[PDB]
Amino acid sequence: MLKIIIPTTMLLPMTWMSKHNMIWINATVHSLLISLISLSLLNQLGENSLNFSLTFFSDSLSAPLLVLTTWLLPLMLMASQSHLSKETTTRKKLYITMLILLQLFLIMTFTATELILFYILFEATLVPTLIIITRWGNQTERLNAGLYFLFYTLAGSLPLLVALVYIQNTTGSLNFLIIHYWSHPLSNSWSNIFMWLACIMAFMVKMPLYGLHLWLPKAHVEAPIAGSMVLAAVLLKLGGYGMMRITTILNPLTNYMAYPFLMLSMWGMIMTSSICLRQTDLKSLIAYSSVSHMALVIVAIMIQTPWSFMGATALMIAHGLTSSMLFCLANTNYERVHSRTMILARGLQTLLPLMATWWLVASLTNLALPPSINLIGELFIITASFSWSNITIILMGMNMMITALYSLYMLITTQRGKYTHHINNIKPSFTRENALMALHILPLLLLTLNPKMILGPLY
Amino acid sequence: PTIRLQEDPDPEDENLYEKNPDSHGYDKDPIVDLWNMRVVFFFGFSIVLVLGSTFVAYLPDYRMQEWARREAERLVKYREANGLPLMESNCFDPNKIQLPEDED
Amino acid sequence: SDAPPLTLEAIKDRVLYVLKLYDKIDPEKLSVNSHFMKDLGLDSLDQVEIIMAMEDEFGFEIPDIDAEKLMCPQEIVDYIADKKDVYE
Amino acid sequence: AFSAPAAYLTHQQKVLRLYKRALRHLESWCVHRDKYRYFACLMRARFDEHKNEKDMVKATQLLRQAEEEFWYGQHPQPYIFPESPGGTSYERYECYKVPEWCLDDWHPSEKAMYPDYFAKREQWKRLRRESWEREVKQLQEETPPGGPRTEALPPARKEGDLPPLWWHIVTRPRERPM
Amino acid sequence: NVLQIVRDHWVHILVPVGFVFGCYLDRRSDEKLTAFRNKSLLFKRELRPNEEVTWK
Amino acid sequence: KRLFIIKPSGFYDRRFLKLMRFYILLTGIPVAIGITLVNVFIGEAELADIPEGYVPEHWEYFKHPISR
Ligand SMILES: CCCCCCCCCCCCCCCCCC(=O)OC[C@H](COP(=O)([O-])OCC(O)COP(=O)([O-])OC[C@@H](COC(=O)CCCCCCCCCCCCCCCCC)OC(=O)CCCCCCCCCCCCCCCCC)OC(=O)CCCCCCCCCCCCCCCCC
Ligand SMILES: CCCCCCCCCCCCCCCCC[C@@H](O)O[C@H](CO[C@H](O)CCCCCCCCCCCCCCC)COP(=O)(O)OCC[N+](C)(C)C
Ligand SMILES: CCCCCCCCCCCCCCCCC[C@@H](O)O[C@H](CO[C@H](O)CCCCCCCCCCCCCCC)COP(=O)(O)OCC[N+](C)(C)C
Ligand SMILES: CCCCCCCCCCCC(=O)SCCNC(=O)CCNC(=O)[C@H](O)C(C)(C)COP(=O)(O)O
Repeated sequence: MLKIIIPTTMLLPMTWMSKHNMIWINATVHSLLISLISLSLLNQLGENSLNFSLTFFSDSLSAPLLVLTTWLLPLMLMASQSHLSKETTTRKKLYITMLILLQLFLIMTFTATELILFYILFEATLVPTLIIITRWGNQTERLNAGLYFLFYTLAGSLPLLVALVYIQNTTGSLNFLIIHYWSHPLSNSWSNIFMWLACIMAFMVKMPLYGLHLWLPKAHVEAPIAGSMVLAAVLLKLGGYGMMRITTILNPLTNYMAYPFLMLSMWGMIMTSSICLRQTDLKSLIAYSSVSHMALVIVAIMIQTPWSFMGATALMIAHGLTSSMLFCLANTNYERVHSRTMILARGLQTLLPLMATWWLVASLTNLALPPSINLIGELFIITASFSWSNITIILMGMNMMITALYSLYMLITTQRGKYTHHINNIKPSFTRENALMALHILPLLLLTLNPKMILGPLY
Repeated sequence: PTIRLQEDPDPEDENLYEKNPDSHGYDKDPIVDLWNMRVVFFFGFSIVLVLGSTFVAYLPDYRMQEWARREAERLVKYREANGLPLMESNCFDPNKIQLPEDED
Repeated sequence: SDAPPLTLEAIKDRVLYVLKLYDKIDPEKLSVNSHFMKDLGLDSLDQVEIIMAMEDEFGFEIPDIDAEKLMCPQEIVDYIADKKDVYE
Repeated sequence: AFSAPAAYLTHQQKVLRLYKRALRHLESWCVHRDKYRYFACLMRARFDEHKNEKDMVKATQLLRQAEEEFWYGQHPQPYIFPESPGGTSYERYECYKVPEWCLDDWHPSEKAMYPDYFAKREQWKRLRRESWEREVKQLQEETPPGGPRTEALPPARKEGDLPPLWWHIVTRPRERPM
Repeated sequence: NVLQIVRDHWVHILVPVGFVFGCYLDRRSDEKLTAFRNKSLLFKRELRPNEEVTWK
Repeated sequence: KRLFIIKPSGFYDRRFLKLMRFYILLTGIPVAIGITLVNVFIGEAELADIPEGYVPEHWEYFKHPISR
């Protein structure tokens, strides 16, 4: 699959050899071309994966994620060139280099056949993200956010490494195919319980799980717009992909080791949906929305059924697109008024009608309106949970109401009412921002047209 | 000095519409701006979006859905014609399965 | 279409019409600039009743803080004109 | 809405407000015109019975009983004028009110239409720009040294002055903008 | 005149050339995993009178 | 009588919508015409049995010409 990896490593020197005023054009054009190339991975089989070599393979679960990453890179490039206009040429090239390196690490992570290689790449993704957050963030909290982003990850991932090597000294292989075929049940002992915890906690903290999520609001609020985009749409799905991969060796311990995490996921989904109802920061509201959706995904992965896995895959794809769109929509208003408070700029539908339409579509998709893929994933997960236990329909149902409320709340706070009188610097929407919104929203409904592409291997 | 340090003042933000009434929001230079818009629109909507959707819509059936339907039709026809049950509770022949000798 | 574009002359005519149907004022003695307490000898209750009659006639409410200040028919006409964006 | 409020309401002001509220709610109770006129005359007599009380304490005590009686006997669903803060059309047209500064961002193709309107707009903007320094100086002169004590603003007194802080009052969007 | 054009827009061939190089390297990787070519029980087949290998 | 109606700048939203429509149609009208022409003049393959001694190519196992 080097036909995708090599063009990114070629994006690197092309950016570093570009003329000072042509970096954005070249980067965007060739990133779009790389996305078009990566579109060919959607042609999957029904029985096994695409085993390209001893190192890399593609599956029906990782191909949509790869397509989403390669599609997200150009969107980040367009969203970044506004607030980086005054930067020097060298620092702009460094920023683009960080973005390209992040894409390369994510591409190699989603296709690694080996669990230690997966760990190495899934840990290497931290350095570009941390550098971006702590160098190009705007306020003084960013430094603290970086620390919160770093150690929260590492404290979860360092035990996993130990567990991984332990497994390789017992079974002799960490290759995913051999691991799947030579799978054996896990007994009920304290050592197996702690091995389960070591294998699970890293991906549960990257989701993030409720109670372990405190890093996410900081990281997604103090980051630049591209950083928030990549953190919310792709980097949160590393936990889901890793859990879906690693759960093949944890049965039947999961059958009873999932209870605390299931309880945390459901109650914290309710809790974060409620938190969204009282939020003075517009970016924090989107961050907590991400927390709630990822709690739903955690439940789906933890109950371990084919319908749950299908719904979880669809929900990850839909959430990535939707949250990236919401972050960009909030960043437009921030760039206009230089403040993140939701009740500062009001009645924006009067001043920006097409932006109000984009806001309406994003909010309608966030609350899982049929037949959007958000709804497909949510409904599949809810049906699987109902099969798991009939009482869950209470909590899930509760969430379905609360989400809608806060979603429309945001819209009604930002677009309706009367405009603030003293704010007179609201210029007409640029073609770049409208194109960004359209390129976010059109793929969502296009995938709604053909939903089996994002339903995962269990389809 | 009653001050703490020597620093530049915070400058006011620049409006791209002042020097370019039709500015597209891409760059301060009108030509580079216009061509950034053109390449974004051509390679995002014309090339990737429409052609990619056409390519995905016409992907060959490697999931073997139609083949599975035809196989099921064959098997249903045969088992209904000869009176055998449509499905068996055992997916493996018991003759190749060796149960343990003693259950007590 | 909708209601015609109310003018200053129409507003003045309507206000004087309403005032000339009040039993406590003499129609001959009443003028556009006649004061309610000074020239006409009314008290505050009569002024409140006059404001309520104007509210009924034009179909919109005048706040008490603003209604306390209108003392002559010209002031009432001016307040109505500024409220309804009438310039001719 | 146009007048600057005071630090407090006087006794006479409170009595007048209670009189108006009682009349309106009684009218809401008495739908027909003749019945309303009858009971409004009765209410007027009831009000002017105690008009000549020299004891302020007893006057405010009578007002207290009046407010209690009004709150007990108020109409639960009083008539509200459609554009009043409780009416069915209170803020119906606020979505059509667009601030004037938005016109500063129109494309030159849009400004190619309506040339004379934009010429008049330029004249108004120039007048505001010339006027601003004087408006600030007048407010500086007329302000007591311990800051303003009310929200009232002075008029223009000089030969060709303009009343200070006039731009956003004069250029209100409209009552029926679109 | 093409000297300035080339020295300005020669960075536009790095990514396509990387794409072709990646395709070639994928083929080179494929040629090293032929230990079971035409040897699986499901696809074992007799060769045609002319062809040499079932797949490349 | 006619008055001036104050609106925000509608030039830029209209321009963006026109540009998006233009590019989408620019690449999609040829695609639709080509799909229609292929469908009309080169129909779908007809299901048939494999003759004895014949080993079909892989793309021969699909029915639509574009998929093939
Ligand atoms: C401006 C946009 C703004 C932004 C918005 C966002 C837009 C985002 C776009 C992004 C890109 C999208 C790309 C997606 C690619 C999808 C293409 C695709 O897969 O094609 C599939 C499909 C083609 O199927 P196929 O698998 O390729 O053909 C297989 C067969 O072999 C073929 O069968 P055949 O052998 O019979 O041949 C049929 C052939 C020829 O058949 C005929 O000619 C016969 C037709 C019947 C007429 C017979 C009587 C009429 C004449 C009588 C009188 C003259 C004759 C006698 C003369 C004397 C006069 C009396 O016609 C065709 O092949 C179908 C037309 C091809 C259309 C392909 C669409 C490509 C879209 C890609 C571009 C996207 C951008 C849009 C640009 C497109 C242009 C605006 O295209 C369709 O859409 C078919 C729909 C038509 C069915 C009827 C509708 C039924 C409605 C029932 C539901 C009712 C509920 C309410 C819902 C209402 C909603 C309508
Ligand atoms: C802030 C959010 C962070 C994320 C939270 C992660 C949640 C981790 C919780 C771990 C889940 C279960 C752990 C152990 C499994 C069973 C727990 C125990 O209560 O069950 C009984 C265990 O019995 C007793 O409880 C003994 C354990 C008591 C000592 C454990 C300390 C618990 C204190 C709680 C502190 C909070 C921990 C989290 C710190 C952050 C079962 O009886 P037993 O059959 O004998 O044990 C089964 C194992 N066998 C088969 C090998 C024998
Ligand atoms: C501005 C105003 C707009 C309003 C006016 C618009 C005018 C009309 C245009 C709207 C079209 C209405 C839609 C009606 C449906 C017709 C299209 C449908 O029939 O095509 C589907 C095909 O849809 C495509 O499969 C879905 C497109 C794929 C989406 C990929 C997006 C592009 C990639 C970009 C990056 C992705 C990022 C996200 C990561 C996953 C059919 O699916 P299928 O049942 O099979 O076809 C069977 C026959 N085949 C197989 C021979 C073809
Ligand atoms: C519908 C159900 C609710 C019914 C509520 C109504 C029932 C209550 C009616 C009885 C309440 C009273 O009279 S309470 C009587 C209060 N007593 C006084 O006010 C004595 C001092 N006089 C003055 O203040 C002024 O003369 C003034 C009277 C304001 C005139 O103002 P003007 O001359 O300068 O216009």
